[PDB]
Amino acid sequence: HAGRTGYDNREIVMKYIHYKLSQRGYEWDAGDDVEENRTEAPEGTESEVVHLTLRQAGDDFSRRYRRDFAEMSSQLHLTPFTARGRFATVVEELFRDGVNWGRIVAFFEFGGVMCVESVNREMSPLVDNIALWMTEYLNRHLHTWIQDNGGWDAFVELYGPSMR
Ligand SMILES: O=C(NS(=O)(=O)c1ccc(NCCSc2ccccc2)c([N+](=O)[O-])c1)c1ccc(-c2ccc3sc(CCc4ccccc4)nc3c2)cc1
Repeated sequence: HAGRTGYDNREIVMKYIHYKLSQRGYEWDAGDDVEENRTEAPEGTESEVVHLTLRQAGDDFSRRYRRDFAEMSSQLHLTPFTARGRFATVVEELFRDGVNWGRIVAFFEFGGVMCVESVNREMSPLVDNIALWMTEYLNRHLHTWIQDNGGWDAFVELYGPSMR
């Protein structure tokens, strides 16, 4: 009794972040389990529509705010110990009062911003860790907000591309 797409907070973040790194050409060792996993074929026209919307959603945002999160990035600093604690401290501010499709878009960007921050130095593997925490906060907050507010289909339906 919950759609038939199987959207996974982990997968969505893994794809979005995976694309961000692709732009640079970094073969992010995401699917460490590279043993040919079919299960039910890669075909996912269902979650495919939102994959583009959500993927493009962040891009359009980053282009609008090119002097907000970029600066705060310097505050994050560079370290594996504080990195994990800094993430939660940042997202916490993303939604002080309440959550909304409008604010969540910034959520994805954050991960990508902090993710690349590690790659810039020499902590590519860390990119995987970030995604782990991202899904936690997204599933522990957003998920509940989206699930109660229609769901994923809402975002894509509300913010749908031209025609299709
Ligand atoms: O305007 C906003 N939302 S909206 O009006 O409801 C909207 C407007 C357009 C679209 N879509 C249009 C097509 S693409 C697009 C998507 C989103 C926004 C703009 C365009 C969408 N949406 O798709 O959900 C939502 C909006 C504006 C500003 C912020 C915002 C501002 C300062 C900060 S600081 C921070 C720390 C986390 C943090 C750290 C690092 C980086 C980011 C955030 N996060 C912030 C987030 C957050 C949301």
